Amino acid sequence: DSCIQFTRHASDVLLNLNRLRSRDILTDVVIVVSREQFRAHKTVLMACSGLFYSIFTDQLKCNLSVINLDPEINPEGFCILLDFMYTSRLNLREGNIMAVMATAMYLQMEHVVDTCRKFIKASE
Amino acid sequence: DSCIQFTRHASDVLLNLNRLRSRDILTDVVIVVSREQFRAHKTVLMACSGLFYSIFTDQLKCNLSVINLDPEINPEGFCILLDFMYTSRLNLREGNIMAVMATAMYLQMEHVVDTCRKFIKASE
Amino acid sequence: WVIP
Amino acid sequence: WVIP
Ligand SMILES: O=C1Cc2cc(Nc3ncnc(Cl)c3Cl)ccc2N1
Ligand SMILES: O=C1Cc2cc(Nc3ncnc(Cl)c3Cl)ccc2N1
Ligand SMILES: [Cl-]
Ligand SMILES: [Cl-]
Repeated sequence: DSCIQFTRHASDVLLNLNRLRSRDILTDVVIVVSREQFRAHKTVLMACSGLFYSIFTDQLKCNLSVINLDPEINPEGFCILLDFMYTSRLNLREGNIMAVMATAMYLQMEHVVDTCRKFIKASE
Repeated sequence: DSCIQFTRHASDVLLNLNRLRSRDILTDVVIVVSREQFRAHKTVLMACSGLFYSIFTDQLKCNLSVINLDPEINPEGFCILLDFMYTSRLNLREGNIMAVMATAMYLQMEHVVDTCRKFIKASE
Repeated sequence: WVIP
Repeated sequence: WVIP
């Protein structure tokens, strides 16, 4: 086509989706990770995660307002990944890298899994 | 903070939100523009438009499944802007620029209004 | 704005 | 991935 493109548009959309999440506006699901609860937008979760994409395209699960993750999932690892989904920024640290990589593998977030593997390999 | 950032994350999220729109997955509103209907996600519309942000933060309108736009709004102009919201690409042409600018002004999409004004000024 |  |  002969379209023009606004370079900062995708980043501006994601920034506003994060502002809606912070103010709890039009969040339509709560993700339960052991004792912890995280409110989010189903569309953003699906857009970022192979696991959520599979869950919310399922004809029965698409209608659930609560999703319980596997008990082995670490709430902090989930929190870091949820923040990444809404910001593009990953808070990866020596103290959380193992939990973040395990959560990214479960959530099917291949680019996160890739950077965790590389950061771990460098420390060996 | 000490975060790392994935450069293509925002663009990848927007690409997946557009794929969900094309397959009509978790769309929660229909925008009526005269005889034409457009299905979309309320969160994306709010993230892109000052008008939709005001509409869906309203305690009564947030729950509506149908929104009717002003009869002066051109369906093609709306279609071009809806495509821009989901892709960052604006199909701006001599034949549609006046309708696109008028629709962007109504929808409160200031960056689109700005490029339309500049493209019009250059043709004068 | 750019030519993509 | 980059340092933002
Ligand atoms: O590593 C990842 C990140 C990811 C996201 C999604 N999401 C979607 N993919 C295709 N079309 C649609 Cl409509 C969506 Cl929402 C699926 C798989 C994976 N894997
Ligand atoms: O030109 C534009 C594009 C636009 C988007 C929005 N959206 C939001 N703004 C602030 N926080 C939130 Cl939560 C959202 Cl969704 C509001 C005004 C405007 N004007
Ligand atoms: Cl990822
Ligand atoms: Cl805009």
